[PDB]
Formats: sequence, structure tokens, C-alpha cells
Amino acid sequence: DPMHNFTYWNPTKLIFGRGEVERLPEELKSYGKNVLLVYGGGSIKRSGLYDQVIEQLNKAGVTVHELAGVEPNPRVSTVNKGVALCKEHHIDFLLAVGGGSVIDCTKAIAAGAKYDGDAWDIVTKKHQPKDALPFGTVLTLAATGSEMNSGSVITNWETKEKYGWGSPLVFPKFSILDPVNTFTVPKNHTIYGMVDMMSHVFEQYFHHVSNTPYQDRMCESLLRTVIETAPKLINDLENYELRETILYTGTIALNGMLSMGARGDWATHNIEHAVSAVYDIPHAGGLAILFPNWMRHTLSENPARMKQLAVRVFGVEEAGKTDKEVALEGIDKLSAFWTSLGAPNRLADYDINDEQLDTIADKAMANGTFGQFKSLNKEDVLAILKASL
Amino acid sequence: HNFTYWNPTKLIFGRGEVERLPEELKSYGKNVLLVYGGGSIKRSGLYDQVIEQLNKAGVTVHELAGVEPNPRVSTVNKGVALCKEHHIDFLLAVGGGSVIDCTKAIAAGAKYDGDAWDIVTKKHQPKDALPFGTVLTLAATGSEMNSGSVITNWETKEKYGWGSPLVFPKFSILDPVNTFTVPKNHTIYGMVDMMSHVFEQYFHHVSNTPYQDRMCESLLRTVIETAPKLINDLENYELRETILYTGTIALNGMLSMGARGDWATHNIEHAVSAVYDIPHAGGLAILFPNWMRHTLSENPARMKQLAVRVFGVEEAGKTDKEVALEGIDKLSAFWTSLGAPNRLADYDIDEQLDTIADKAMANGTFGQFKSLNKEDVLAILKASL
Ligand code: NI
Ligand code: NI
Repeated sequence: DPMHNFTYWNPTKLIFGRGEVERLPEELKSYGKNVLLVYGGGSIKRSGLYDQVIEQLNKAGVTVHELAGVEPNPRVSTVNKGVALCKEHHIDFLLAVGGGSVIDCTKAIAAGAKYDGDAWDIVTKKHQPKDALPFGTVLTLAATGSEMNSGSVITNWETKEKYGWGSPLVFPKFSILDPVNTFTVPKNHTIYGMVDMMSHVFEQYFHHVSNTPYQDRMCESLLRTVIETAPKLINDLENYELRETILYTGTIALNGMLSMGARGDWATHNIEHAVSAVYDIPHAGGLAILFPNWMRHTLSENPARMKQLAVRVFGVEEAGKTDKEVALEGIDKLSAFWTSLGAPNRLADYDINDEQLDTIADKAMANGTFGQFKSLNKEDVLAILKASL
Repeated sequence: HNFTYWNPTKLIFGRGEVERLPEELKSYGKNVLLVYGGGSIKRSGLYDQVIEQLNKAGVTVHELAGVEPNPRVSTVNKGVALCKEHHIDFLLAVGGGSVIDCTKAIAAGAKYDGDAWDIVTKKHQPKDALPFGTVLTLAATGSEMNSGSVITNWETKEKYGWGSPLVFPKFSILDPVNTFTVPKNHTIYGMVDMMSHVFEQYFHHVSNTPYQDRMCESLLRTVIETAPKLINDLENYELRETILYTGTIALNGMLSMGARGDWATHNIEHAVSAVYDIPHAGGLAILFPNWMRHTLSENPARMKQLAVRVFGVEEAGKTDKEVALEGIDKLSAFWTSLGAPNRLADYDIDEQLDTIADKAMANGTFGQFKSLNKEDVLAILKASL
């Protein structure tokens, strides 16, 4: 079957290399002088990046106001605070300095700053953005690829909901990616980032078989590179080369260069979002737990996709085995690989038992059946949740 | 390595997507210059489809026909004049890489009060350009999604590449059906070209590029799997689709992030085609294996990795140089198996090797994997006789 008709468009300027925070003045010159600096819980102050950014913004002659304390799984209360700061200070441009939570929050602020309503209306697709403030990023954690896409995931902590939204208007104008700026990412979140970029590859790879041989190999190649790099990096967290490789693969994993011509599945991500909506756990910690059990649950729909991963990525020999046997062996080896890094493999790792599984499944089903490789209903989610206990 | 990646082109891919022209043209002006080549788009029926879409879009169409393979700068200057004559707002390139590259030179030339050859020779750096889009009819160059252009001066016998951030296509429409009528020889050439572009980006000394290496090796493997089937089934949608898709990725910059390509074989090829006007990738098939052999000693590990990962060479009991040389033979055998030439004699080409070497050396020493001088290119040309 022909690949799906597609449109690829990604206008983000990706700036990569050591010391490239010094590109900020040149990149800021064409935009207005009122800048909102958005950042998280303080790791950029301890790494020294905060003072470097402040120095560059001073050099750029801009008036700086700040939104500090964006939380992991950024909250819409934080977004609305940022929108208010944009209104209060008549902000022209936003600079996101942090991880995916900071970038995702900044996208929601940029769109929320052109909308006279609750920013949660944008997250829930009640209002489709027609304008947005421009923004850029300095990335401090390799994981989500948000530095080079137009998507954003926001939590409503009052309603215990976590949803992804997107807009062609909230691509970053530029993103500055220096491996040195990820050196202080702790081991646990270094592991999470690698789980996340691998999971993004899986999401884009699990589609019905069609004429995507080069896309398949780009996906398999990214997985092999991360698998080769991850054990070395976790034991050598200040290694420039190892951080560089993972920073690079994190961007390609979700900038759209892998998803041309094929609809991703994204069901495991939606289930994970429901778990993090209730318990606030790290996104990719939930992915490491859930993805292998989604793969087991959906295998009968077509074992051929997982079989190809099992053979090309996970070293399974297929001689004398059915496709289902090969695929199941591969899923075990994926789960073993993540566990060998120290990633969690059961919900009990986050002190999550079965008390709220019905609530979590309901939240996953809030928009009806979902998934493109297999359509999932409440019984399916529930089965995947129970297997992940 | 430090790098900057930026590519704002909207890539529109799929069957029947020429019908996207009205929506994509809506935000631009109504004076469109349609640029195309020697008439193959009329023989395919594509010309009439485009005219129908431009009529649907309500635009005033003027035409520049007859852009030649290895587009000549005289055609560019005529195109600039047509832009001034008819107050053109937007250019639509409908053809191959020659047509798109010519259209890029017209788009920039239309904002410069002088000969566009100044732009090709980098005497004038474009400060503005007209916007343009493309409908691609041949899978080869990747010009549909980059900011580069290669223009020939047929009076001086020169062929040079130039570029500008201002001449990315606004959009490019890629329908595999529009490559169905590409004849066997140019189908072969396109696949040789895209593989060569991968080789150019792969032969560098930048240390830490493991994923780029695999993206390159993956593209080569995909083309190798597809090419023998396609040359015997030229109207197969699936096979044309794969080659159209890999052709764009091979030179849209998605493979060269963090690594400066070598590009020496291309510069030597450009000198050959400047004198003899042969197909770009016909020269590449002849030259590239001998460039690979000539530069092997600089670092046998690069070609060795290609030999093992792409060309199925078993390394047990062999030196890196032995593995690499086996890989080069298999690359050359593969291209020959498609019908690509393997010697300069295939194009009735040693009387003009000194001239070709001079033109290749016109900008001094070149090459990133190995720095080449006149003696080097002369040796590669002779090995290619
Ligand atoms: Ni994710
Ligand atoms: Ni080429």
C-alpha cells in the first residue's frame, strides 16, 4: 500500500553545539525587547545556565521578566500565570530555558497570550489558536523533542487531567541545544529521556504495513543508536560525546522526520497521560511500565511490525519460530533493556496499586476510543493497566 | 561539531496532490511565471493539469519554456527579464532539478540589477528574492527541499553551485505518478545521484556521528533494494514512491547535520559536465569508486563500515583496507548492474583531462575527507578513463 499522503513542515531553527547559548543576541535581534524568561524548579540556576542566559539577554538589550517554578508535568495554573505575566508586562517574546515541561508550558503561554480566556480552553481544543507570541528555547534535558515540534502537554491539577494539543503557530523560532547544558541532568531523568525518545519511535512505527521502508530503517536506526549509547552514558554522565548523541536522537525522535507518510499509534502515550494525570509520575517512567504491555496486548492485530523490530533491533533469531513467537521475544528484550538501565517495570515502583485503575481508564477514554494500530476501549486500557501492576 | 539546521520548505507528498496548488497559492500574488523544461511535462499530461489548477486559482500565467538539463545562465537571465516584463509575483517550477535550480536563480536574479551569473559566482550575495514553489517531475537532486542551485555558463564552460536562505521553495509538490515517464537512463542516473549525495555527506572525519551514519547506510540499503526492481518496472507506483521519498531526504540537509560533506567527486564531476555536458550522475558513477580508492588511505575505516553495513562484506580474516576495497568493487558492480556507465569511454571521453582538472581547481584545493590538488584530480580522472 502507498504511504499516506502527507505534508511536512517544520520551520524551527535548530542550533547545536558547545557554547551556542552565545547565539541568543543574534537570534533575538529581529524580535521585540520585552522578554519573558520561563524556567523550572532551579536546576538552571545551579548549573550556571541561568546566569549565562541573563548575561546574554542583557547583551541583547532586552527587558527581562521571569516565570520561575514550572513544574514537571506543567500545570495550567502555571500557564495562566504566564499568560497574565504576558499581559502585565506586554511581552513580545518568550525564552524557554529548561526541559520539555518548560518548553511545553511556554508554548501554551505563547498561544494563551493571544486568547482572552482560560488557557485550558486551548489545551482541550475548545479554542483553536489563531495567533501566538513568538518564542525560542534553550534545551537542558534530552527527552521529548519539544524543542523542534509544535506539540505541548499540559496538566490540569484541579481536574486531574493531562492532554496534548498543538498548533502550527507554536513551533519554536529557534532552539539552542548544547550537550553541556544536559550534563547535570540526574541519572533517573537521563534514563527517562532515553525511554521517551525510544517510545516516540515506537509510536510512529506501529502502523499498518505500508510502503515505508526508509522510515522503518530510520526508526530502527535511532533505536539501535540509543541502545548502544544508554549503558555508557548512565555511568559517564558528564561525557560530551555520549550526551551529544542522545541530545541529537531526542530531536529527531519527535520532530516529524520519522513520521512522514504514516499515522502513529500514540495509545500508550494517552494511557500514560492518564496515569500521570492522577499520580504526577514522570512521563517516561510510566512509558517504560506501560509500553511492553501495550505491545503484548495489541500483538494479535498484526505481529509483523513487532516481529521486524524484534529481528532488526533486538537481535532475535527467527529461524524455526512464528512471527508471534519472535515478536514476544523482542518485547521481552525491550523490557529487559529498559530494566537493565534502571527504568521501572511495574506500577508498584511508584507505589501505585489498583485502587484508582478504573478512574485512570475513564480518563484515558475521555475522548472515546483511541489508537491507530488498534482501537482501544475501556476494557483494553483496563487490561493493560492490570498487567502493569 | 557545531551546526545550524533550518529548512522551512513545505513538502507536500502523495498521489494527485497537484490539486493542492490553489490552496497553496492563495496567500501569494496573482502574477505567476510557470517555468518548465523541454516538453516532457506536456507529453505526460502534467502541463495541462497545472494550467487547469492555475486557472482554478485565478492567477495570470506567463511561461518560460525550454530550460535545458544542466540549466544555462542565459536561460536564467531571460527568466529574470520575463519577471520584470510581466511583474511576476510568484514562480512555479514544474520539472526536474534543472528547472528548479533555474527557477531559484530567477527568483534571486529578479531582485538584482545585473547578470545572475554574479549570483552564481557569489560576487553578489542575494538580499531578497521572489517566492516560488515546485511540482517535481524527477527523483534525483533533492533541489525541491534545499536552498542550492547549480547553473552552467555555456559560453565559458563553467558549472557552479550557489545558494541562499532566501531561495528555499515555499512548497514542493511530490507525486510519484509525475515521475512515471522518466526514462530508464535518467531513472538510473537519479538513483546514482541520491546514493552519491549520501556518500558525500558520509565521508568526513567528524568523530561522533553514529545516528547520521546509520541514516546514511539505511538510505543506501533502501535504494539498493529498490533500484533493480524499478528499472524493470518503471510505472510501478510503490517503487517510484520509495525513490521519490529517499531522493528528497538524501539532500535536504537531514543527513548532513553536524558533518561537513566531502563533495570532491561532485566538484570533479561538475568540471566534466562543464566541458562535455554529460548527465551529472553518469559522471558520478564513473568517478566515485576511483575517488573512494584514491582517498582510502586517509582512513580505511569509513569505507570499511559501508562495506560491512551496506554492501554485505564479511570482514573475518581481512584487513580494513581489504574489506573496504571489496565494498568499493561491490558498489561499482551494483551501479553497473543497473546500466550506469563505469568508464569515461562509455561517454566517448584523455585529451581534455588537463582542462577538466584546471576547471576543478579554479577555486584552489578542495575536499574535506582528503584535500585534493591538481595532481589528485588528474589521477582520479585517469583511473576513470
Ligand atoms: Ni513522550
Ligand atoms: Ni548530485
